[PDB]
Amino acid sequence: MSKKDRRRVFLDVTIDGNLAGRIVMELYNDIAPRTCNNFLMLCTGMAGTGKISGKPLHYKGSTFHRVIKNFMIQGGDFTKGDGTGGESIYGGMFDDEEFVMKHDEPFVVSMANKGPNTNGSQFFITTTPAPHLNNIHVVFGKVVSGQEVVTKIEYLKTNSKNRPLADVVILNCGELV
Amino acid sequence: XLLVTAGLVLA
Repeated sequence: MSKKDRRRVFLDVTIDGNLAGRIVMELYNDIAPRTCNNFLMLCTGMAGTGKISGKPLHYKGSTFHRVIKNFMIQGGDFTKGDGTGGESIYGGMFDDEEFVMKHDEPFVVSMANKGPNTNGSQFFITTTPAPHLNNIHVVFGKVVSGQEVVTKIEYLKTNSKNRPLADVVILNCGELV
Repeated sequence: XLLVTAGLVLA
């Protein structure tokens, strides 16, 4: 493994248009190379267009559509915006790499899915240990800066389906080379 | 409850 191979990405968020801060994450390409590559290519959007979706493979413009207090925030659905869409750069969904990293710490980044090998683009950031997710969800990165923006988003008022009343937008994203 | 899925959301 090489810590040198670990890349960095960011998510500039806005809540109802107001600047909320930047989230900087460290991806672990030395432990989840396939997964992390998906994430970074999605932040920079340099992977083109969805083979199935058709829409651009880019988190930019997508939202954080679901949030749970004392738990996590979820987003990355850039094709439906409701949690039923999203697509990886590899065309459609891709497989679960070795579940090496766990949700034994707060603020780790993980892949949201709908069962085995169903990784699309949707991901979540926890704000608490979520061991009941270990081995079921692939943990690829970790927040190293701006964990307060996550906390700010997590406690936003939501509707009955846990969607934030305000529009939480990833106004911009990319890599920190 | 506390799950993070894409499509079939549970409690």
